Amino acid sequence: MEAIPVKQFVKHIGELYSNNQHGFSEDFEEVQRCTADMNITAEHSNHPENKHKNRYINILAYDHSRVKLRPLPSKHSDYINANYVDGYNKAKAYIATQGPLKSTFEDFWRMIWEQNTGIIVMITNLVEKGRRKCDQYWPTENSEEYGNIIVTLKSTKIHACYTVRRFSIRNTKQNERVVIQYHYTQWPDMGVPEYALPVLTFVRRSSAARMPETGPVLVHCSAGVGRTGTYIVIDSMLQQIKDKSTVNVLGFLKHIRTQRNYLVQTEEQYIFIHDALLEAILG
Ligand code: VO4
Repeated sequence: MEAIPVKQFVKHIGELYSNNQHGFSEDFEEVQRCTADMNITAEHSNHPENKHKNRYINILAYDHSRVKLRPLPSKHSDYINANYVDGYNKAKAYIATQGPLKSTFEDFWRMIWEQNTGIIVMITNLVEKGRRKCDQYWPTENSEEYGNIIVTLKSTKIHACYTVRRFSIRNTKQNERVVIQYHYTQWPDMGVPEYALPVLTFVRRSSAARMPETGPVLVHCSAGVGRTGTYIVIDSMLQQIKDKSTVNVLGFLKHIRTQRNYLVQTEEQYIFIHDALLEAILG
């Protein structure tokens, strides 16, 4: 399970696709099993005091990698359903988290301040097929206050497949920071877009916007695992291709699966990762 030379990768994808995607099915099933002999604790996610702070009962934050909020002057005020996730050759390159609930808006923005995050990647719509996926944690216009964080919408650009919102935030304790949200608007929950190029462009533009030297890029959808994990793997493998001209989806995915449960939720999303890299390689 070593890295694959980029010049051999598209051929590799053809083989994985063949025979009703036998190879992809094997890879993904190996991913889903790779936790088998691993118990990973998530005591804080399961504590009664924190239950209401989880969007989904089955979607937890592993203790070892969870993002801690600085405690407030409650015993569990340190909890948010969020995990550090590695990037290419960089620990804690991302924070992967659920779509914030109204009850966690303050926690969410406090994390962003405390972690010095400058980029938010959002990969879900607020509502999909009439179903609630994420509450709107930013102001529709002008400014809104979440705890001691005041968020001000500065500009918006709406492209065909994603929207870029530029915010200014400040701590009432003032100190101000730019936060840019990259919001992909056409990616269904538990699904994949038909074409990978628009997501490839989205990943390239949102990744390039990362400022040195700043906090982890925050990535979320609704549960914060499926689309979120898919983004993280594509971004990370683009980096590896840039650095070493090799690709290691299977190995990198098995690794981050120890950092937050269920990253990359479906075989279809697993395949979509490969399609995006293929588009980059051939392009
Ligand atoms: O909102 V997700 O189901 O893509 O983790």
